[PDB]
Amino acid sequence: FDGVVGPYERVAQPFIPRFLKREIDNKRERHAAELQRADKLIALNRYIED
Amino acid sequence: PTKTVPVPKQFWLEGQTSHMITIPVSILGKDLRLVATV
Amino acid sequence: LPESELAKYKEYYQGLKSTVNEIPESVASKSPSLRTLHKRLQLPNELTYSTLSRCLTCPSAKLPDKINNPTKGAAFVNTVPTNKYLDNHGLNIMGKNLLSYHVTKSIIQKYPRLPTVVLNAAVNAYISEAVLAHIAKYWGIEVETTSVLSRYLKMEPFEFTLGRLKFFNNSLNSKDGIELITGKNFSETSALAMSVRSIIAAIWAVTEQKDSQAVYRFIDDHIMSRKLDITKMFQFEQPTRELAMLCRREGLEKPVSKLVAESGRLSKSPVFIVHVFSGEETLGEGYGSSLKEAKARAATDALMKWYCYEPLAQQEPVIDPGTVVV
Amino acid sequence: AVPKKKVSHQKKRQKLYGPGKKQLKMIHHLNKCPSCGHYKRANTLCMYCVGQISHIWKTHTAKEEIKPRQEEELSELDQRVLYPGRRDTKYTKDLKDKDNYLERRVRTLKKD
Amino acid sequence: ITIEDKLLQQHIISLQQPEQLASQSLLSPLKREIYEANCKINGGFYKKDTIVKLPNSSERYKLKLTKREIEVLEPSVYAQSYRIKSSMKKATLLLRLLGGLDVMKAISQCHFSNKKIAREVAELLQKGVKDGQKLGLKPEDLYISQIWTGSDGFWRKRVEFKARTRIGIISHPYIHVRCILRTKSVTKRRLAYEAHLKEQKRAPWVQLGDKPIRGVTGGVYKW
RNA sequence: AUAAUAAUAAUAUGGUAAUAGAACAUUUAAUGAUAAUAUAUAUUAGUUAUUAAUUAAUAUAUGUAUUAAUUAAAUAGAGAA
RNA sequence: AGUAUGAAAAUGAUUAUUUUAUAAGCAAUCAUGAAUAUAUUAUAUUAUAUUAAUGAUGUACCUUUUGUAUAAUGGGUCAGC
RNA sequence: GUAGAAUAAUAGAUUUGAAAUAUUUAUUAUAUAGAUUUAAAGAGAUAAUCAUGGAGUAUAAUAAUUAAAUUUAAAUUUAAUAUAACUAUUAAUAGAAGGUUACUAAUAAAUUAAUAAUUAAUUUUAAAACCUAAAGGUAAACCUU
Ligand SMILES: [Mg+2]
Ligand SMILES: [Mg+2]
Ligand SMILES: [Mg+2]
Ligand SMILES: [Mg+2]
Ligand SMILES: [Mg+2]
Ligand SMILES: [Mg+2]
Ligand SMILES: [Mg+2]
Ligand SMILES: [Mg+2]
Ligand SMILES: [Mg+2]
Ligand SMILES: [Mg+2]
Ligand SMILES: [Mg+2]
Ligand SMILES: [Zn+2]
Repeated sequence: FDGVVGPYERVAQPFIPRFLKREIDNKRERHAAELQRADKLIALNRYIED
Repeated sequence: PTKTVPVPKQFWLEGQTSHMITIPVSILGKDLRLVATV
Repeated sequence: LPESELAKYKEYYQGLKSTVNEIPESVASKSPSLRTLHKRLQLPNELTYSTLSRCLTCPSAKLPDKINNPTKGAAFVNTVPTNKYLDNHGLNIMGKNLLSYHVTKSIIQKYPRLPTVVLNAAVNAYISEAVLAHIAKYWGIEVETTSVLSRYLKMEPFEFTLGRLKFFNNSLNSKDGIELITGKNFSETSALAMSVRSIIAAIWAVTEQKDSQAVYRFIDDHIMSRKLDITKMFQFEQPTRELAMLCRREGLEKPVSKLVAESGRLSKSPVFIVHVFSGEETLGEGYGSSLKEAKARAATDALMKWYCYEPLAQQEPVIDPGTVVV
Repeated sequence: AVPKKKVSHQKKRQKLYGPGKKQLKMIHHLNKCPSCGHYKRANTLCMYCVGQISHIWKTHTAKEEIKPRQEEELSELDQRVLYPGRRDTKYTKDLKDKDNYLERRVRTLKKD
Repeated sequence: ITIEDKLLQQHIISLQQPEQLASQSLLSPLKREIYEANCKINGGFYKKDTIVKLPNSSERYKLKLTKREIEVLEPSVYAQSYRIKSSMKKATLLLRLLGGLDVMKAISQCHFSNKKIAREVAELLQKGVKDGQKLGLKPEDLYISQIWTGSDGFWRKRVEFKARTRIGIISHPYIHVRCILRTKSVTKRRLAYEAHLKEQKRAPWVQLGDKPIRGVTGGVYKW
């Protein structure tokens, strides 16, 4: 089918170890979560500083 | 449910510019109900 | 809505704040951590537990605008605004002063004629911030690394909070390797140091009249007991000249380096032993792989001898004519 | 006749990659082609230029495709009637897809 | 009707991954920015302890990365061959030659190497170069940081009948070549710097060096 | 008049064939709280006189143990055919 | 010869740390420099981990035997049984 | 954001002591004597990366219905059930097509009960090539009557 369907080469990747990508991404996610939580906490504090 | 899938020129409709087209997927009757706003 | 949880939490927070403002004695007594600390360091009983609590409380008046950027690195959700009249800020200064005096004095006693720079270095080693922090850690002064909300949820009393160290610590400060650089006020080490200083200050306050030297004794037991090899502190430019100058200043014949023993000349690794004589009195032995090196070493040795002289307690306080200048 | 023991990983490695003889050298000997500044092996004609020349020769010295005299004016319908196109066998098909099993000469990089 | 379509390409990208670089993909925005700043400060590469300031605001940071993370971040391109019909050993015979070579040099070498696997290797290298070009990096900066052979999947064992009743089992191996190309601008420079640092650290050879008196004392002076 | 732990004094503690006594791992059945801040498995570093288990960090599951423990049983432990 | 999943090992290539081109033997153990890595109490004159400087000690394992480094038996390695 | 104080670094100005253990303090050449040392083509160990391989682990129509449990009225889990496993026991009931290749080898009702279509039970009814020891042969799916 002129390659319009089926396997599409690979994209121009950089090298990232498989078991390191898992780690780093997870860490990032955790950090994000923490940030959200931190924000919430700050908001709460603001509310009860009167 | 309408999935967007890349289709050959063989199965092209008169208009499709890109190979990319949206087409309907089938649904089980168990997952859809009758209307009549009901 | 049978339960107004926000209200209860608010109340709890208020209570905590009140306690902090007061540092009630009863509450302090109830705290286990504080008690343990008191026992550990064998503090005088005149020192109350309220005082101890105060010592662990660093000045945190108003929450910064750096909080509002948790997206930008920092978030301060652990601390609760302190009372301005009941912080460790005053005590801390006093403690610092004490450390500066006493340690320095001790050093002087140990080693008259200690070049001023070297003395300063020694003092720093004895009571630098880092060292103080380490000491605090050893003692067991832990930091309040738990949000107020979290504490409330846990349902822990205020006693525990009192027991912990309290300052504006950045919750989420080294996460994902990002560290928000801030002033001295928000560092843990600094806080620890302050706490240590505050304890000393407190001790001084309690034992200013009944036993004045008690504080000093305590310091000696804790701060001055620590090993520091003063020999490792020196570094000379061209010592020979300095030595000569010293000799000139004193009533000594001009110093001359002379070969005492020599082996393995014409080799990868020779050994030359040179003494620096002043007439007959040998002023510094010096070994070396080269002659020059040996000479240098001798000079250095002589300088060390001159400086690190440690007189006895039975002697009459010796006062040096400062440092040699050339 | 026969190995007394399984040859250890070390030993085999050192037999194989150890000596110089067994290693591939780097082809230092290569230089610019005078006609188009591409890389070519030293003391050797550039494979592109020569190929091009050959092609041109072929184009010029092309033999006349001897087309039959009859089939040129042979009606399309008539042709169809005569010579109907059969289905080729698997083998024939395979043979026909030359691209699958046949290699075209690669072009070098430009020397600098 | 002409097409190869942008939408299609986008879809393909979505299916696999974005073309973006590792430094961009792995790190969280702020962190990424910080990293970039650090790199700018220290000429291309990350440095162990450098208090950096963002261009926009007046806040300052100190970035702390583990070795592995650092290694990953420095811009790379990863290229993979298809199922080459050759044996690992044969491949590695060539691949040992292309160790730390500049990609172009390696390609040139491949071109003139009279080994069948060489063609495919060259092709792979070309592909890698193309990818690099697409994603940020310039051909003349790319070197082969490391390149290796794996066995590919399902080798088919055949019986090979010998004289008398004897039976060999022939196996037809298929492999794949993978390479990682990094950049002489950043990664190589960084490693050079590291080397220099190490050298600086190195204690000098002293003739009468204080070599420790090895052994136990015994609770008794021998001097 | 027992058990558990700790002392003091003493005597004893190599071991093939073999006899005797006591434990642990694994899996199944009976009873059985609990919980994604939990669990299971894995890697690394610790801890307990340590074929075992536990702690911390990390990775992958999984809305979660035939889980702790006591019994009952075994296709119950492998460098040796 | 179900489907998912799969950092189980043996096995291959590659990179890093380290040791190695005057050295001779179950490849370990004990001693013992040096180099590197990690560590939010390395306060250090720190602690662990990795590593064939160097020294000493050290005839694989099973089976069967009066007795085995034996040049007596058995095993290419790993996984499952 | 501005101003003032404490300390640190850098630069300048003004003083400063000194023939400074310069026949080596800092550092550069060459010579003559000695003395040593520094490899990595490849390798070992450890780790990691990319493989190979498929042990281990999970799961067994994942629907529908039933009951319970948990959250907001729907979902999730638990246990049971299928036309869709075998094995052992116990209890009940009963004593039954394969192949081959083609001119492919099909169905039609009625009555009774349940509620015109209906499902069930009880029934009658059409088709159904060739071969599978004994119309009679043969080399099964062919031939001969
Ligand atoms: Mg596979
Ligand atoms: Mg033959
Ligand atoms: Mg073979
Ligand atoms: Mg015994
Ligand atoms: Mg068994
Ligand atoms: Mg086994
Ligand atoms: Mg065993
Ligand atoms: Mg023997
Ligand atoms: Mg054998
Ligand atoms: Mg080396
Ligand atoms: Mg016949
Ligand atoms: Zn040319």
